[PDB]
Amino acid sequence: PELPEVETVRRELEKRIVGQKIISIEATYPRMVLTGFEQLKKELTGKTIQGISRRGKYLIFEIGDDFRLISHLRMEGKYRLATLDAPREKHDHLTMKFADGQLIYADVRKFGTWELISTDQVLPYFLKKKIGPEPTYEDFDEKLFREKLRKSTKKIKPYLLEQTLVAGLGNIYVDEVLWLAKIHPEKETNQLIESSIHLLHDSIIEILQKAIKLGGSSIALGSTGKMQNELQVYGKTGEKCSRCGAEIQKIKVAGRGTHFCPVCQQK
DNA sequence: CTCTTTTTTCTCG
DNA sequence: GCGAGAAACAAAGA
Ligand SMILES: O=c1[nH]c(=S)[nH]c2[nH]ccc12
Repeated sequence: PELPEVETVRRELEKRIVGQKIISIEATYPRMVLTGFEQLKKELTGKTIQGISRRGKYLIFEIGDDFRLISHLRMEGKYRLATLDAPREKHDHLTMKFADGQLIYADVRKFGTWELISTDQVLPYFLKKKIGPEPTYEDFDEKLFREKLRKSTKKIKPYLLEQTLVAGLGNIYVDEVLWLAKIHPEKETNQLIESSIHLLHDSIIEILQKAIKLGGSSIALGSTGKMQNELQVYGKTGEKCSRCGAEIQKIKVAGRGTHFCPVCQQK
C-alpha cells in the first residue's frame, strides 16, 4: 500500500473503532511488534482508541492520551474488522479485540510492523526518519523541493521513493506521476529545469489526492478502491501510452520494476 | 528443480 | 557520504 491506500484504511477505521475500548490483544506473530509485544499488550489493554492519523505510509493509532501505535503495512499488510467468533486465517498475525468485534492484521510476507511510542515521541520518530512533507499544496513547498533536486545527482524515481522529498509515493504512483509530468525515471535531479520541477510538484499532489478520492488501488479494509482503473502506465507493459501511439515499456531502476512511456518521457 | 516478480533497512566496497 | 545489491518473507509464474 502507498499513501492513498493507507489513507483509505485510516478513514474506514476512523469511522468504526474510534471510541472502542481494547478488551485484549493477541499475537501469533509477536515478532512484528518491534518495540516488544508484551509491553504493548500491557500498555494498551483496557485503553480506548481516541483517533487514527497518518503520516506518509504510516498508520498512527491514538490510544489513550499518552500512547500511539505506529503501524506500517509494508508490501501486503491488510486489516479487517471481524466478529469475535471469526476463524483464524493462515496469515493473520495480530488481533485487537473489542467488546463487539476485533481488528485483525494479516500480512503474507510478514514485512509489516507495529511500534508502541509515547505521544511526545511521535514527531521525533518521524524527524529521525527524515520523512518529507505530506503531498498537499499547504505542506509540500515547491521552493525547498526545487533546491533539494538541484543539489543531488540522484535519479528522480529512486529519490522520490526515499520519502524525504515528499512522503507517500511508492512504485505505482511514482510511475504514474513521472508519466504525468513527462519525466524520465532515470533523469538526474540536478538537470531538471524549473518548469519541469513545477509540473512534477503539482502532479505529485494531484495524482495522490485523486487516488485518495477514488479510495486507492486494489489489484479487508481498503479493498473497494477504484484508482486501479485510472492507472496510465503501472503494470500495463506492452499496452499503448495515452499521450502517444507508443507502447509502455518496463525496465529495472535501482531495483524497482519501472513502467514508462519512452516517447513522452525522454531526458 | 532454478530464477524472477511483487516497503524499508542493512551491508559492502 | 555514495549506489548496488541483498535482506526481511510468502506465493506464484516462467
Ligand atoms: O528506497 C525506498 N523506497 C521506498 S518505496 N521507500 C523507502 N523508504 C526509505 C527508502 C525507501
